[PDB]
Amino acid sequence: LQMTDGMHIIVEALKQNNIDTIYGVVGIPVTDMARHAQAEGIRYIGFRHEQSAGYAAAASGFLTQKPGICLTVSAPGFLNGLTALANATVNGFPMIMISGSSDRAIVDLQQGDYEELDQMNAAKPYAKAAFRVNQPQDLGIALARAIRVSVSGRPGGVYLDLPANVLAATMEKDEALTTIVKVENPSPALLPCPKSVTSAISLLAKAERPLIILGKGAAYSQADEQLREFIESAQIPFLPMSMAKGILEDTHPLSAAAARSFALANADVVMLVGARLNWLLAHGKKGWAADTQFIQLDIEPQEIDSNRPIAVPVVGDIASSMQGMLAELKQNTFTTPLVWRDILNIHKQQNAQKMHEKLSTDTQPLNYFNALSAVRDVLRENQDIYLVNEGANTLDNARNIIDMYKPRRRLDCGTWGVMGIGMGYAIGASVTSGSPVVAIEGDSAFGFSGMEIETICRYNLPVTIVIFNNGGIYRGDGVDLSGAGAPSPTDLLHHARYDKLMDAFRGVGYNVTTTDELRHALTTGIQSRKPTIINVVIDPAAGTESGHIT
Amino acid sequence: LQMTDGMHIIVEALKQNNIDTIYGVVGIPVTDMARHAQAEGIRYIGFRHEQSAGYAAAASGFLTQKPGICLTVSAPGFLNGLTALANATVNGFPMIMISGSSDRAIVDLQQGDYEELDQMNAAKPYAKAAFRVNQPQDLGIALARAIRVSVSGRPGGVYLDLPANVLAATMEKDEALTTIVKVENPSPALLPCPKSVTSAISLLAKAERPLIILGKGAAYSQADEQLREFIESAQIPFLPMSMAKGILEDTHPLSAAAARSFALANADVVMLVGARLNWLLAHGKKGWAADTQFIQLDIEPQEIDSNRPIAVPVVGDIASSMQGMLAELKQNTFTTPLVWRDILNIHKQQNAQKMHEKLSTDTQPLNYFNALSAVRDVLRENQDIYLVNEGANTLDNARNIIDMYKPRRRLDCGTWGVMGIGMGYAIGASVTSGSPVVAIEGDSAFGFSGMEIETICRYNLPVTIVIFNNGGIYRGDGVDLSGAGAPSPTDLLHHARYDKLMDAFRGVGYNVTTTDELRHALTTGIQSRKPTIINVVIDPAAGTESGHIT
Amino acid sequence: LQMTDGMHIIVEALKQNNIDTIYGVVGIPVTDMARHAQAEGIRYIGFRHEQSAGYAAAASGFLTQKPGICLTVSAPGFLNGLTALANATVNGFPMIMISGSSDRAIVDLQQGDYEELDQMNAAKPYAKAAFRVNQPQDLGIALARAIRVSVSGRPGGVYLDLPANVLAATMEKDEALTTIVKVENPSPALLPCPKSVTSAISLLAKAERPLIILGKGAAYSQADEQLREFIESAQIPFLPMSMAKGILEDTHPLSAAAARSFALANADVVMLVGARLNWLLAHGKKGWAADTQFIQLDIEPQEIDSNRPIAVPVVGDIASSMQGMLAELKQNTFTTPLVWRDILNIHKQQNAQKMHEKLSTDTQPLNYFNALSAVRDVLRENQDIYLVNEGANTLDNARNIIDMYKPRRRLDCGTWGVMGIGMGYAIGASVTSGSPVVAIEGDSAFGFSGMEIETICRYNLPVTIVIFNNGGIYRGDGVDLSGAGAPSPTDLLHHARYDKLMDAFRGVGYNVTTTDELRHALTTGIQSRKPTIINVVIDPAAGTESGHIT
Ligand SMILES: Nc1ncnc2c1ncn2[C@@H]1O[C@H](COP(=O)(O)OP(=O)(O)O)[C@@H](O)[C@H]1O
Ligand SMILES: Nc1ncnc2c1ncn2[C@@H]1O[C@H](COP(=O)(O)OP(=O)(O)O)[C@@H](O)[C@H]1O
Ligand SMILES: Nc1ncnc2c1ncn2[C@@H]1O[C@H](COP(=O)(O)OP(=O)(O)O)[C@@H](O)[C@H]1O
Ligand SMILES: Cc1ncc(C[n+]2csc(CCOP(=O)(O)OP(=O)(O)O)c2C)c(N)n1
Ligand SMILES: Cc1ncc(C[n+]2csc(CCOP(=O)(O)OP(=O)(O)O)c2C)c(N)n1
Ligand SMILES: Cc1ncc(C[n+]2csc(CCOP(=O)(O)OP(=O)(O)O)c2C)c(N)n1
Ligand SMILES: [Mg+2]
Ligand SMILES: [Mg+2]
Ligand SMILES: [Mg+2]
Repeated sequence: LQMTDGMHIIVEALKQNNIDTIYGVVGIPVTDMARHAQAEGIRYIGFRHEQSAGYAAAASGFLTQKPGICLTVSAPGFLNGLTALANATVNGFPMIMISGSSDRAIVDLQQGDYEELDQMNAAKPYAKAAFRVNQPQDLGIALARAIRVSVSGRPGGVYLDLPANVLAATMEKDEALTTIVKVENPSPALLPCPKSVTSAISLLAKAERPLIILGKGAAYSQADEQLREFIESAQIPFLPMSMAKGILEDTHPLSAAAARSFALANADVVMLVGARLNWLLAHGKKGWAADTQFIQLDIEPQEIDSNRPIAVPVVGDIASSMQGMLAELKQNTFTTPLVWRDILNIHKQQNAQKMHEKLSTDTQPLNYFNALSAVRDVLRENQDIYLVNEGANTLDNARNIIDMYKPRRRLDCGTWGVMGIGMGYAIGASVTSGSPVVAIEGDSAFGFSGMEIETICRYNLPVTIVIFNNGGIYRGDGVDLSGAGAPSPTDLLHHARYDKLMDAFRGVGYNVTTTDELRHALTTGIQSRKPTIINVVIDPAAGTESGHIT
Repeated sequence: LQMTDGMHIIVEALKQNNIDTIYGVVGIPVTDMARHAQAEGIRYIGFRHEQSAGYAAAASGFLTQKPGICLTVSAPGFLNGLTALANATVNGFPMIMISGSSDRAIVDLQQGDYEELDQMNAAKPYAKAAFRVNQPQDLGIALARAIRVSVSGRPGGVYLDLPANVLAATMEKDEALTTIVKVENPSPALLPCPKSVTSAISLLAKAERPLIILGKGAAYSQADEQLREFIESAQIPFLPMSMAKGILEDTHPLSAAAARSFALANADVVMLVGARLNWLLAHGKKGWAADTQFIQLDIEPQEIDSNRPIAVPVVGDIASSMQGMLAELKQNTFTTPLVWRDILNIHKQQNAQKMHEKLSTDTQPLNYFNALSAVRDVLRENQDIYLVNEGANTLDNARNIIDMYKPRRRLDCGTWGVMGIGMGYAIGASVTSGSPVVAIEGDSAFGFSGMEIETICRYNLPVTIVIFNNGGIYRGDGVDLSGAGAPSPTDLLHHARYDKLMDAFRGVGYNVTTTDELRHALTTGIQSRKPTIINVVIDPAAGTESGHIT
Repeated sequence: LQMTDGMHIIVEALKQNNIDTIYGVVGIPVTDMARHAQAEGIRYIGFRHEQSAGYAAAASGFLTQKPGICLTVSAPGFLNGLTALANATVNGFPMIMISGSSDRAIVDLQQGDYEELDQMNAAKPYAKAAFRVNQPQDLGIALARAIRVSVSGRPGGVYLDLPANVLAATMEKDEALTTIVKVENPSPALLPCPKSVTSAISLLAKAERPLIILGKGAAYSQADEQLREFIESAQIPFLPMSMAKGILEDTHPLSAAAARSFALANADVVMLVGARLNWLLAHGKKGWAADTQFIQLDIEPQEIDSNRPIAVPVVGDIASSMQGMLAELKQNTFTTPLVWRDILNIHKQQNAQKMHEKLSTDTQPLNYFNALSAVRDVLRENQDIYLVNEGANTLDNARNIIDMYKPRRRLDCGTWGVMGIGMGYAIGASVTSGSPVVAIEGDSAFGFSGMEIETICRYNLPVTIVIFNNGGIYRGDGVDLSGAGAPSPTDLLHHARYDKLMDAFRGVGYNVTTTDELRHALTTGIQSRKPTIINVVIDPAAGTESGHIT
């Protein structure tokens, strides 16, 4: 009569649900679980800090619509992972953080257990759901719930708490197998009200100056061909949000990106496709026409009327909504006013010329424009890469200058503006895709996850880390206002050589000061498939400090 | 008519309350505050991640009884800092995390503000109190509350939330000055019931086998001379918990450390001095006599009877309680039974011999014992250092082998067993004391805060980081059980050279493989006062993996 | 071999800790527990709603310094009791609410258990501590914790969660008895810093116009004789807060009550004794001298400097602090300036004149002043009674007009101004004391707990309920501003006859429209010891509506 235990049950449940990879940091009580998951054919990726493990899991979820799995220990590891779970929920990336926890009886009495925390309740504010499994026979259904919650509705983070006792708990093997649940279609199609689709098309056809905004929800939906067909059929100018860049190529003739300010100031009907009217769009206030009318395709009815009143909500999943939108358009065709497309193109050209001037003017030291022009030179020739990006000036300029050619290839600071997502997102992207990654990193930003370069080396991952070294936060020319000569609050070490970090882990380093050197280093980085750091010397005075001037 | 603003008011309040140092990471909306604090003479220490900034603040609080100040931005930075605030509260270290927050109106409506989070409510589970200041005239009293809460009762973390609007808000300068509060004596003496003191002494005098346990609460109290006088007067064997090592020197004749298991198994009366009967003491169950009677000196009445029933609670602050305990002993002297001290010494000697054998037997590669014997050789000659320590085997063995000679010189993983406190604790210790720090780090442990080596270099801090490189978590000889040849979940990169990391920041690196090399490198590290990493090659099979074997 | 179960263990634990009474409402899973507690000689008082059970428990706690026990079922009953637990914690009244809960496994997975709620975490925001007991061997220590937490520091509510499984769980009886914990002295003396006592006396001695404010913390402490001795020795004018009335008699020559506004506006040094500078004292702002200097005796260091900076904090328990204050006064005697006392008396005289004027003037219908004068006449001659009071006009006028002669006899809406405490407070006071109770109730206030008149009848409790029936909330002469003739939002039924409710339960009812009728009815009610309602017809226009006038 064969027995098994909780730890074996949960691994089998993960296996049956097509989990291929776990991202984590081990320790009591989950080391055996990780070892056994790896024994059973799941790829285990161990990190230097759980935050990056959680970011990697979230990245994998965004890219695939299958929740990323993050594994942590109890309280101290759990809390580190929770910061990443929170970010997944805020951005809408599906993942499950699985954490060991301690003795329920001791923790419930606050007696000072090993790594004591009510982790389930701790996670609740930051997750779509937090579940805790006390009986090994409930592990299968618990994971089924976790999967469904993570990927349904607006996707997000779920916390799954496994007390040490449940991992050790035994039951008969044959019986245990009957309790494992393989979830089919955890996020089924949800189709919008046909009347709302009809109203959406009717309003677009009446519009003098329509604009589509594609958010990362649009990207996530993978409805790439349908979105392109709709945009091209009615010739509707579109604006891609950061992680929606590439659904249509950034150089597409209908992209209004190069005239973003004008487009938002003047559009009379704006169709939001999986994009929130949050701070990233100034809440539809500053910079917008006074009486913009909105159509909004979103799966989350709670998002409607959060900021500006929405004239035409289209509630349902974007793929399904676009099916209806396309069928309605076919029956009631329209063409966006030529004069609107023309005026957009006039503004786009003026701005493109101003940009070109900056990109093409060499300086010493390098600035953000000529440095990113060099990067763009290389990426234009290496279009099958993933791009991770974080920083302040490093982020905003790379977003503007680096064109995406394919969808779901750009991963950045996102909705909460998190510095520290770089290495995790690179590891998750690389593991998930098998493709090279280029991480364009601010020097401050890099410092939040920089130890994970050892993880990149340990797994021989094709990540090239390009650090825009301006010697600090926003700028590197700060002064201690007391006169004491200390580093200012935004200064980092003068002329640090981040490339040299790779020596410790047998990776590759390049120091670059010119566009020619940068082009050569980055080309070699990508083609070599070797873990590489490129230290780029950037004018300490080139950047701008974000925020209000008093 | 001169005006000022919230940001100026809070800095002046910090100044008036003798805050000398702020540990933080800047960005919107706190960059100006940090710049101005530095202008006004406060030392600003900027980190690569807020977690280490928070750990540094907590360390400074433990060492001084003045709350450490940690400064962060809104949501993403706040959450990183919160993990450290939680650790301060769990350990009982006084600190205040001051964080910027966003627009109260937008956040209260969940409209998707920049870095949106109800941070005040987020912090509540992890802090003694979380306050939020909406009016600049309330900044003075808010800081007064924060100071009092952080250092009174059981000390801990307090969260102080400063919305961007309060920092910008103006008022008349003369009026503003009248609203600033300088707190005198925020943690006043609290004396125990005299009858409890009488009962405590009476029970000790009746005891056949009394034992004092000194916890880090005892250390924190700074009642070093009183504790020594009491212990020496009645000749009571004592056991120092980890961060209480050194209150009396570890080689003191009455230290029962070398017979810890015997002492706990046999003592009939145990006097807990600022030490919880939590997991670190097996909750007074496994390894303890069946009917141990307890005396407990603690400031927190809620701690009494958490685990074992306490026969004699002595509730009050330890310095005050020891005043009464000493006065009562003087009036009613006793001597601990000689036969108890003798049997303790018999066990201590046997264990010391077993230890000596391990310490003195050279091996190749080095193991934990001979490597820490080399460290002990050096530290015996450099007794005016601070010791930071984290890891699993690296922690337990260094705790056992490295003697402390002075109080409040040892900082480690603490109550929650956190990996990642090393660099923050080193920075906080170094800045607070002006003394050299030796950080004895596991290689996994180091990876949780390793980027802060740049911070150490930026401020030219005398920190020597000694990394016990066994190539992974607990051990470095793991195998992928699938047969695929991947790194196992506990393996780190084979033969990483952490010393080489310092090259990037113009620090010093040593690689060591023998005790002679280790002695030389560590001696040079300390004496040079230069930021140094020592990479110690440790037998990958020397350590033990913690946890239960199934 | 004799077995027992968790239900028997917790009952024995309550019995050993001198719990004499449980206030509750039963149902699954606690009915058997109540039956058995009652079998074992604990008095069981069953209510019509858990909120009143919780208020009764809190009142018992305030009167005795022994935590009142409230027993409820799972989710629905728990949540009702929680509202009362919250109120106890806000007011600082010691109590333990013990609730059954459902199946931890099902609730942790949110699968829709019977009465599903994580009650332990639900309670945390409203309680000093929330504990949940999973193993029957831990019941004794859990109760010990709950007791100690509830009465130590600032007393408050504690939540104790008993899953149905722990109640049914068995263990050996002999072993179970060894796990029961009898708590001795759960709130021991905590003595103030001697320097703070010296400073307090020195400041009072220098004061031209000193004033003591006695709060309900002072009443709770039971230091009646010490407080009186101090006040009378130095001849310090005092102001009692509502539930501190009667520590010294309200007609005491040194009471500044009749000149409260004058006293607060003109005192130069104010000594708060167990009283917060919260809204009840206008936060030390409106109506206070501009630069009042405060002395504050409080057990809670976190309370110091919450509102106005406190010149002399005296942190410790009031009984201990007053021992010190008296000793220090005896060595350094003083009396307050006679001029200050004489001038206070001038102002009291003026206000008492105007008060007794209104009190003595008949009207038809009755108003608050002449009605409460009649009440005052009777209560003067029955100084053994407890006074419960709630309403708006009914509360404020009764507080001013009805003098208390003995301490801890007045129970009211308290710090959160709760309507709905009346019946519960009356039942708790009557059961605790064995004395008659008079509840002076607004008609709206009464409606919040009125069904508990059946409970009063069921237990034949000597409660006389005097309802000030003005036909509404504040006033009874509101008008529907639409012109439709509906009751206004503040109107209750015209000429309701609440005395008739007693007929349902075989109680006594009186309807009164004159002061002579009221005198007779109230005298008869108290003397008869029978449950009685007196419906007092009050002029609908007599009251004032509280709040800001636009
Ligand atoms: N498959 C889907 N169908 C419809 N809406 C989706 C889908 N996936 C995500 N969403 C919605 O997409 C939106 C993403 O918005 P946001 O994260 O603000 O994007 P951006 O930052 O690119 O503007 C969310 O409101 C979310 O509910
Ligand atoms: N000055 C003080 N006086 C009395 N008790 C204190 C003081 N400072 C801290 N404490 C108490 O000291 C205890 C520290 O215990 P703990 O952190 O468990 O130490 P350890 O890990 O060394 O056993 C806490 O229970 C805390 O309330
Ligand atoms: N035994 C005691 N010794 C000292 N302070 C106490 C004691 N019991 C309660 N307190 C304190 O008494 C205060 C009561 O204040 P509060 O409820 O505002 O009274 P009031 O409403 O009468 O002004 C609280 O601050 C509490 O901490
Ligand atoms: C976790 C976290 N901490 C702090 C911030 C505040 N912050 C915004 S940008 C930034 C870094 C900007 O400097 P860098 O990455 O070097 O980019 P640069 O502008 O210099 O190119 C920081 C720390 C944040 N967004 N997230
Ligand atoms: C934040 C956090 N994550 C994970 C753990 C689990 N954990 C316990 S010890 C340990 C590291 C042990 O390895 P190392 O520091 O290299 O010490 P060694 O035993 O190898 O000397 C970890 C990751 C923890 N305590 N804290
Ligand atoms: C639980 C609760 N709900 C509502 C209120 C608001 N409130 C203040 S006074 C009051 C009743 C006032 O009317 P009444 O009790 O009849 O006294 P009157 O002034 O008419 O004498 C109410 C409902 C409250 N304090 N508590
Ligand atoms: Mg930078
Ligand atoms: Mg190691
Ligand atoms: Mg009324």
